[PDB]
Amino acid sequence: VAQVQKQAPTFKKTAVVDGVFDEVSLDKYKGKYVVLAFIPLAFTFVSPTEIIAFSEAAKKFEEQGAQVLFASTDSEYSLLAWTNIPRKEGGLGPINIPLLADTNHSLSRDYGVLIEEEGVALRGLFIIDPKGVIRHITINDLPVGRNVDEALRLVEAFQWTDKNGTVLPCNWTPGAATIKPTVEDSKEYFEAANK
Amino acid sequence: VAQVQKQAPTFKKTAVVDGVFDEVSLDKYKGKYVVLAFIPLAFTFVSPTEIIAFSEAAKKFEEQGAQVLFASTDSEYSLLAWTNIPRKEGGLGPINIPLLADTNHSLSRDYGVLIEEEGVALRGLFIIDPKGVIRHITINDLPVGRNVDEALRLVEAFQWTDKNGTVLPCNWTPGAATIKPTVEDSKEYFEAANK
Amino acid sequence: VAQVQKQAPTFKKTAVVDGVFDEVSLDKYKGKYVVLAFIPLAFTFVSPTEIIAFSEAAKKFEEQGAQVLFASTDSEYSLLAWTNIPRKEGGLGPINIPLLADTNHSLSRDYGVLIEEEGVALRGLFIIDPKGVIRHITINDLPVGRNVDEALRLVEAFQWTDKNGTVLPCNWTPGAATIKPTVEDSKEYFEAANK
Amino acid sequence: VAQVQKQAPTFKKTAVVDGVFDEVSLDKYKGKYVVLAFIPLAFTFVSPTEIIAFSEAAKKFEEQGAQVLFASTDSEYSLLAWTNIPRKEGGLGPINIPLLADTNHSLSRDYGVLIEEEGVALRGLFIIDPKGVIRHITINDLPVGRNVDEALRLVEAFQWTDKNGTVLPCNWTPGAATIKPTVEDSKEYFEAANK
Amino acid sequence: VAQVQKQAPTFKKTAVVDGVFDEVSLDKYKGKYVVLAFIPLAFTFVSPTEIIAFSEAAKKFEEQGAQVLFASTDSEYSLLAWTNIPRKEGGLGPINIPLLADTNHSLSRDYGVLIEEEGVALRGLFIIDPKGVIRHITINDLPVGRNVDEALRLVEAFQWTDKNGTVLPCNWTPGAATIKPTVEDSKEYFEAAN
Amino acid sequence: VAQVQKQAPTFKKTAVVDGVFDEVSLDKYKGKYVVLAFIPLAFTFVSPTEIIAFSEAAKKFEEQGAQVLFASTDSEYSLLAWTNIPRKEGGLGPINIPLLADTNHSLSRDYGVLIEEEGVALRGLFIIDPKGVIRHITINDLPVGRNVDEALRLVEAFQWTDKNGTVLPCNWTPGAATIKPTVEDSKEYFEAANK
Amino acid sequence: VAQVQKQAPTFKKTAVVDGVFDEVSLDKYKGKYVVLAFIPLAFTFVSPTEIIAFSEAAKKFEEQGAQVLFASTDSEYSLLAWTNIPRKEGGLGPINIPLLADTNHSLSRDYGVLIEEEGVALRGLFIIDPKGVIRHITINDLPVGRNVDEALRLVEAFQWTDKNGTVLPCNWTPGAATIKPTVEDSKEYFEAAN
Amino acid sequence: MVAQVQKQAPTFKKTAVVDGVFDEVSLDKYKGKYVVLAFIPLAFTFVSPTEIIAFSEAAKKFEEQGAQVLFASTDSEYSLLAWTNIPRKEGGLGPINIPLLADTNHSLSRDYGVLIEEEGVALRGLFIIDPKGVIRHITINDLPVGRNVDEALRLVEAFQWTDKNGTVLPCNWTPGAATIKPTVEDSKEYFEAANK
Amino acid sequence: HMVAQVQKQAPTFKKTAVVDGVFDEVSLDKYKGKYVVLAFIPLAFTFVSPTEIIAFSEAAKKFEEQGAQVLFASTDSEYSLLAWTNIPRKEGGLGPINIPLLADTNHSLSRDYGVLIEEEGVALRGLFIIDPKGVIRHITINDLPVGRNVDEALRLVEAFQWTDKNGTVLPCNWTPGAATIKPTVEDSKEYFEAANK
Amino acid sequence: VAQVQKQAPTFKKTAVVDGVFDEVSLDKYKGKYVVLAFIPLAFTFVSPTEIIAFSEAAKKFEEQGAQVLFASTDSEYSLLAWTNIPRKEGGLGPINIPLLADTNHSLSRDYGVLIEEEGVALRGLFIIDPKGVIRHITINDLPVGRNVDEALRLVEAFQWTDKNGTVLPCNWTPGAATIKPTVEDSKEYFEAANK
Repeated sequence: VAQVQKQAPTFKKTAVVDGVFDEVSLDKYKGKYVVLAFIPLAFTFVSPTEIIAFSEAAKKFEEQGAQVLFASTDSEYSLLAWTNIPRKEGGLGPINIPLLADTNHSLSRDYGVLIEEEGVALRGLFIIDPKGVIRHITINDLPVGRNVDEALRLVEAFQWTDKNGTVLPCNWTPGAATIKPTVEDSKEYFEAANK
Repeated sequence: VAQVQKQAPTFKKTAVVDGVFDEVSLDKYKGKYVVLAFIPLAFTFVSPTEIIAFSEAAKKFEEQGAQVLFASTDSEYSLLAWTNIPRKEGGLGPINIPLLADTNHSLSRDYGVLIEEEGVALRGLFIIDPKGVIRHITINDLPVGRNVDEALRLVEAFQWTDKNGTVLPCNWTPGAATIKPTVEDSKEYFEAANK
Repeated sequence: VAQVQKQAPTFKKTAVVDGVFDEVSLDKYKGKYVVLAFIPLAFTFVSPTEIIAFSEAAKKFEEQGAQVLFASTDSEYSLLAWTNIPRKEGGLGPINIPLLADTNHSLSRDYGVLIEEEGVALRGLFIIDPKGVIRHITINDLPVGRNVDEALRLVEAFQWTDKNGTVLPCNWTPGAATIKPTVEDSKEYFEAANK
Repeated sequence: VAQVQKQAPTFKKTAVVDGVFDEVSLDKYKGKYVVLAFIPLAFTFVSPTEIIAFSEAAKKFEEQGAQVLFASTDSEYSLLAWTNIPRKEGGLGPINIPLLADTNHSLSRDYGVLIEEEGVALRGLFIIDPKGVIRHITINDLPVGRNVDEALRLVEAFQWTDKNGTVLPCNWTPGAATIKPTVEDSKEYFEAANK
Repeated sequence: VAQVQKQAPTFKKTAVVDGVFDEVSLDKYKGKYVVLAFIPLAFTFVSPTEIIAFSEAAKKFEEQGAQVLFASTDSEYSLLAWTNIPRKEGGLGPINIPLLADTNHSLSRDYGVLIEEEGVALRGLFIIDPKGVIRHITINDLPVGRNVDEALRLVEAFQWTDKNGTVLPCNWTPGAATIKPTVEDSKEYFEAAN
Repeated sequence: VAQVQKQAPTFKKTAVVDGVFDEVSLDKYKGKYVVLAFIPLAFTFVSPTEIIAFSEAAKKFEEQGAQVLFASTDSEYSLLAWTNIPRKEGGLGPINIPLLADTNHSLSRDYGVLIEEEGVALRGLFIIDPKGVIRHITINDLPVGRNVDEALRLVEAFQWTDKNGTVLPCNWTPGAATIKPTVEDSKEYFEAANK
Repeated sequence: VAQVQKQAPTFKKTAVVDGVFDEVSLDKYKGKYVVLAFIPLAFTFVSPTEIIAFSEAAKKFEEQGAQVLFASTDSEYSLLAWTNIPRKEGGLGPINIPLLADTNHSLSRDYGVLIEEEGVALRGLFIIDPKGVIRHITINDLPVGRNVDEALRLVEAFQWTDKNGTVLPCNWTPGAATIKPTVEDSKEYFEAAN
Repeated sequence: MVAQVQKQAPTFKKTAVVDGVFDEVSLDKYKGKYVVLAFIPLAFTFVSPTEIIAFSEAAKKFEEQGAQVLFASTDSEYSLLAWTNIPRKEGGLGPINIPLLADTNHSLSRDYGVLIEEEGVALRGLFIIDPKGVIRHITINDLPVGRNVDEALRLVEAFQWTDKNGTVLPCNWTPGAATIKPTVEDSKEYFEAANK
Repeated sequence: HMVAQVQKQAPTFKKTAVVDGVFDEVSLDKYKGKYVVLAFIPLAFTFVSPTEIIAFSEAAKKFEEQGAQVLFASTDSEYSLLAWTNIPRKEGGLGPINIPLLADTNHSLSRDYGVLIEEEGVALRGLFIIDPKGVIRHITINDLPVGRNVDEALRLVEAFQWTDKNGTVLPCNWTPGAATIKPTVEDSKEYFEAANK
Repeated sequence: VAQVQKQAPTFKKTAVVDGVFDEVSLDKYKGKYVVLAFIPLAFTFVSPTEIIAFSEAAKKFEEQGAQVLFASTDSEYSLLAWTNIPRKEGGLGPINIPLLADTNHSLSRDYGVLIEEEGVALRGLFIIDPKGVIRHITINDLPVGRNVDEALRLVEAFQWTDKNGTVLPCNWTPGAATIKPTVEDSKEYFEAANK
């Protein structure tokens, strides 16, 4: 499966990019950070809200050197169709993020988010670094959408730790106190953090 | 093998509770959500902040029907000793959440967060409901603290969905619009939200 | 796998039936012939032309003790969506036949029509008798549609055969000749057919 | 283990080609679509209507660059013997199409049409293209014969789609409306087909 | 598979009996020795001569309490069809002995005579006793037909030793010298034969 | 084991060959037909008669190009000392046939005539052509002896076919009607054979 | 296979006993020591001497409560035959010890004396308890007969052992000094033997 | 598996007491000689002393027949040595003329097939092994009965004869007694001569 | 398969032993209610082993007083052991001895206690302290050329006796009368505040 | 595992060496005898007393050419933290011996002193020679500390036998008598040791 600290399972999927079919793979986005977010089913409820909120935030992630991909078990024909139904009617409308079509279930299987019985993916989201390792997993059960901002926090967070060697405290958003993870230089932080 | 919508690997761990040793285990919190967050290692850096920020926020979880257990591969003795070290010097000082000693690693193993070669757990956090099913999994690679508000949010979220049978869109917080997951009742939300 | 002369893999699948979801299964059509027809993809090209044709034909299968089921690897949400598109735009309109979501592949797999690497069923068509026995299989490669009248013809051929224990020459259509299948009795037919 | 989209099983069988024995293999009809049609038994009842029917249509099939091959698990001599009986009395008389002796059941086994229990092949028909890919399988249970016209229709179909790259709607015969298999271009078909 | 002194593989087989499909087992001829004879295939060359020969001798085998049975892997239709062609034409004409269709090859396999790759039996003849036990086996390659008389001899030979409990010299025929199979009594035979 | 049209199992066996011991193998007669004949036991009853019969017949076999060989599980010494015993007393007297000691049971076992529970070979007789190929098997249960004539027939029988590529009818002796194994030329036989 | 201190592999083997056939079996001599002795071949050279030497001593074993059996992969027939040949020739003429026909090789196999490749029995000999327990094994390569006297000695030794529960020194024979097998009692022996 | 006649005797390298001194012993220490390898159950017991002492008395006689007697038990070299250091009057061995092979780790005994596993001692197994390293004779006596020096001797001389002369020994053959020309024809020379 | 391990039941045996100049069967059972100090030596008739056996035999009364039985075991037969016994110490003999000698002729003791050099068929200098519940509380394994320590074995017996009885926990180097620790975080501090000025 | 007179399982483990972390391995002390002593837990009771004891003895272990290494299953951070706690308060204070962190349990597992169920090591201590061979193992159950003077006793002892090929009686200390391990020479010792 996909595991934090391990290489992200490799894939080439047909995807709806800018309203046309184009193959996508981690390579397509060297060496951006990749946010691969699975939804269970096109034409449903929680899912569109997520696709939308990430799409609306597509640029915020580009700013962070991140490319967010959405993955579904539906076909590209189904994903596409969904972008052709406007958002007022639960459609996705126009979308700035790729909808990857995981019709053969390999993505959802490899990413350990396939509910075999149902043949759909859990609300798994995966943050993958330019070295293609998985730095974060979020998996949600079906009824509750993930957090666009958390997703972003984490892209930012991991990008920081990658650039600075510094380690990031719980809730750190960029600008908050970061730690130096030696026993010595980490006093800087704890001394400063606790009045 | 701790996986969303399966039953949380069950357990019984010696833990540090209000400063003394105590057996902890899912059913010790019969009826409540539990937020089980592993941290790599006591006496480190991100981990204190996690424990603290979650300890400081204990009441808030407790107000949402959630109990929060933290966990490491350290013995309860190490953990207890960390508790006896002031936060100004990277200890935890007094805290309000149980610190489970996963000294034999079952807990980390069973939760799929154990870094075998390191013998510590990734920053895994699992929101386990009353019927004991895992409902959310966050796994952050080592260098990035997780985020208390999101753990809380998710708790509230699953609590909402468990209760109202309604589903909760991306970025939901109390009072944000919810959706009735049926083709014809969900239209309410979509018209209303225009997305 | 699904096999002629052998019992048809039973299923219980969720289906768009008359614009709402419904579980269909073989036994739901007690005493009826079911013709089960798989399709590669919703929102594509020959598939709808097949669904439409068979849907339009339904009554002619009704009069023949048969019930048509289409199935595909698509979710019932897609299928349903599909249904809500005008045929002019590649949709199926309203539709007189159930569409089985086989969103976990079980049905395509069990019927031996699943294309592993793709996740879609070949154009498989199974005529299953009221005894649950697969009396005929048709499988087309993807780019070529099936033949309503021949599905129909075959059902008739089997209804006829089951009821009369005569055997049906190449190309029989109701009212065409017929061979009582014994060395002594077939002469009857072979002598009328030649000279 | 003969599946649509895969390499029809190779074989080399003694056959009756024009009153004499002769090896035949897929390969003897390089370039031709082959339609390999199994019957259960020589000397029976619907079996000889299928051979006879296809034998009249040989010229028609030849004209579509198809070679028609019939197979059963009778010995070459039994098939030849069958050829030497006038059709008036259950016979085949002279025929135009080869009759493959599958005396050892390797063909019938290999094509998934052999009733192990009975040593006779089901009424399987395989349309194999010049690439040796199986394009369509018809399997009929014993008591109903196939349709010569549909073997033609589908030869003509797969030939068409190979040459033209347009996919073929349900019931398509040559001259019928085709579809250009892309989202944007299939609208051509859908607008015209739904006046 | 079938070995001498072991139980004969039992079977139920559609067969052409009296020109009409009958179901045929060893049971069918309880108490009868049976001569089960496998031929490669219908509409060929040695084979008709064999079944014809046997058909001809049927009553001679009946007289020795033996049922003759033929089997090939050809279907019953094919076998029946074979009976419909005159013998001058390589057909069988009427025959007095049943024709087991081993279309699924079980018989031929079970009996150790199936050429797996050809789907056809070697020329295997088997003499099976009432108790069910294979007592003789002949397997002829395809190119050479068997020996009716020889099968008769053997049926007669065991039909004897079954009842007279004595023992049949090489080339024995009804009325030739037998051997009392003990060290004491055999000396009779050996002395008289030399 | 050993089977008709499979190679004969090779061997070197010590044997009595005109009184002295001799190492005897299949290739000791390269180009000749071999008639391996298995008797149960030395100093028994049927078994000497067979040997004695085949001994006087050795002349005939040499003529039709055959080496006749006899074998038992009995030792070189038991066999040798069986031939020191005059035929008047259950012995063999001097003989022309090699007597093959299969003390270790490998001949009998390899030839499928070893009755394991008893350590004795059944009345097995294999005819092997010069290409090392079992042409004929006769296996006789113990109480009845074989047929020197029939052994001879079957040698003359196979020598012919080997030589003339014609196939011998039931009961064929030399200069009896023979057969051209073709659907055409075989008719010259069936005509001459029936009226 | 067979091992000292372990139960003797049992058997039912047809034998030549007083010139006729009988079944022989360890418990047929219940209460007797059984010296079972294997010889590679009938109509060879060392085997008869061993058989004769042992037959001639049959009486001597009888007196020590031991039954002597011989065996071989030859049939009861080859044996019987070998029995009908003057020793002059030889042997074995008439003998007083059963000859066991290990025609199927089971005995030899079980007793570990069977030369698989030959397959005859090595000159194994086994002295067996009235309790069915192997107490002695000698095995000789094919070219050297055994030693009847030694066999007798051994039978007597273990008859004594069993009876008395003292232990027998090297070369012991009936009458020879014996050992009491405890640290303290054995002194009297060693002291006396030097 | 184990030692069998006609089959090559399992090699061994074992520390042993030779002339009251530790030395390594192996079959090919006596390259050329027949080796008579004899197992005993236990140092300091009752039958064993005798057997060892016996073969040790007659060690020269075995040397004289191209043979080196070996004794082996599962005792250590120190037990065996210590045994040679208790006078025979008291239940001891030594001094002795034969080597005593310490099978401390049981490999010799289990290889020769004579180890009572539950007991960790060897059965009175004695092996006759030719200069080609082949087992020619096996004797296994249960514990309570000692073996026969003379029989061991006899059998050694028997196999020296046939190794050399190609003839075969009858039952009871002692050097000087009648051999047999091992052939159906030259055989009868012996059978006739042996009989009335 | 699985050897003796501290905090597991010492593998049971029943072994012929030399007990007071005569042969006797010995098991853990024979010592119901006693700590057993089971100690293996490689070989009767050697150099370090007798020193250890004599050392421990001299000390048996001191072990008996601590509620311990000492056993020795080797891979030698009971006949060599007894025979070793019957030799004076003056010449590397064991002399009369107060602790049983266990004959592990068939090696199961050695095997089960995982102290058996298989290539060699002798046991290592393994000493096992077994409590009355039958639990191995201590293992010492010395390589062959160094002998062990009666005092230590005795000390350890006393340590475990102490522990079982008192529920306190024993510092490095503790002998009866030395400071103990009560094994709780708050109560341990008693011991730590005292042992450090 | 790790057995006497076999090679000590090798390791590379992080260790607290004088306040800072360091990689420790056997071959870091090429030449020295290694006393590798496992403890069960940092922050407990017997364990410090042993480390503290061996720490004070450090120099006399080096004087005998040995290096003492302590190891537990705690992290480098626990160990060090313990080093920061004054000995008065249950801590370890400044120390002279390395503290190996066996967080992945491999060392413990390898030396066979890991109580799996607990994830802590028994008080195993190993004396490993400059050749890497374990010469002595002591394993104490948890409730009872080890003897520092005995550890030294035994470095010395082997340091002695290694150097001198003499052999050391029970309770040997430096300067006590020594046995020459040969039947003849040992007589000296025994003669000198008994009346």
